[PDB]
Amino acid sequence: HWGYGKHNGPEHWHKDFPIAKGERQSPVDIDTHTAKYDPSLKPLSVSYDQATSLRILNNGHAFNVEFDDSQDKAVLKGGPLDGTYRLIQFHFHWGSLDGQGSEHTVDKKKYAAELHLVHWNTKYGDFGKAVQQPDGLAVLGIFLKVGSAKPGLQKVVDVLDSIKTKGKSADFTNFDPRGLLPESLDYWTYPGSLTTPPLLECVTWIVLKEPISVSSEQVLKFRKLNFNGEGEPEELMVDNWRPAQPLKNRQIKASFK
Ligand SMILES: CC(=O)Nc1nnc(S(N)(=O)=O)s1
Ligand SMILES: CC(=O)Nc1nnc(S(N)(=O)=O)s1
Ligand SMILES: CC(=O)Nc1nnc(S(N)(=O)=O)s1
Ligand SMILES: [Zn+2]
Repeated sequence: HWGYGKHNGPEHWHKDFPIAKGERQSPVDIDTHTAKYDPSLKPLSVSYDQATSLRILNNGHAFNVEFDDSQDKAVLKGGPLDGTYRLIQFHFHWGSLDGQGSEHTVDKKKYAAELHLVHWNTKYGDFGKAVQQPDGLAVLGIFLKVGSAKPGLQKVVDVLDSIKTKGKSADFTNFDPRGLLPESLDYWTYPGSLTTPPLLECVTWIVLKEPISVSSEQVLKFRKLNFNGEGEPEELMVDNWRPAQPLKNRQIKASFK
């Protein structure tokens, strides 16, 4: 029964998930001046041309756009990664206000939201096995700032009315996640964790430097979602972000100067 409220939010999670206090937790603050340029980091290879979206689900914590990950259709390779990582889902974290919502921060700056494209290492066969491995997942994180609309986001925005409450899903086929990416694939990378329980330390984080712009109306629609199920008192789905965790014995690497 974890969540984002005063009595079950991030400061409480450690009681049920003691790895919350572990050595490689996420998110973190990205101190841009202390990140180390690593010229041997390769360009990211984002291969989403054959991506097959299936469904969108309100899980009571966020909404997930799910993909067919039973073949190498949408994969992430390159960068800091060895091998092939299949896209399973994407989701966002966002705030009640435009000045908060991201999980990662950049020189302590918070963005209005953060997109997470979640991928798992095919050598482990399935996501459940991958999350038990230190190199099991690769999450591509993209910041959202409020300004001009993101045309490639609007099909997601438009369906949210149909998944207002926890447990609701809708068909969501033929969505092209390439429409969510910024122009540049410059990134920061570090070893971390899932940012929600069970907080497993299985993630290679790849956080893009360049934010995408979304409109105020687009993020306002995110904020009309509900944490609660249908027929329960309304709890707006806002502030579903974990704050930055201690970096501990990690160095953030940059792909760019
Ligand atoms: C009633 C209640 O608080 N149940 C909880 N279950 N897990 C929680 S936690 N520590 O993961 O936030 S709180
Ligand atoms: C199925 C799945 O992807 N679960 C996740 N839990 N937390 C995640 S995050 N915020 O670290 O990307 S992904
Ligand atoms: C075009 C471009 O790169 N814009 C940026 N805005 N902020 C940046 S950040 N995350 O490095 O602070 S990069
Ligand atoms: Zn996330």
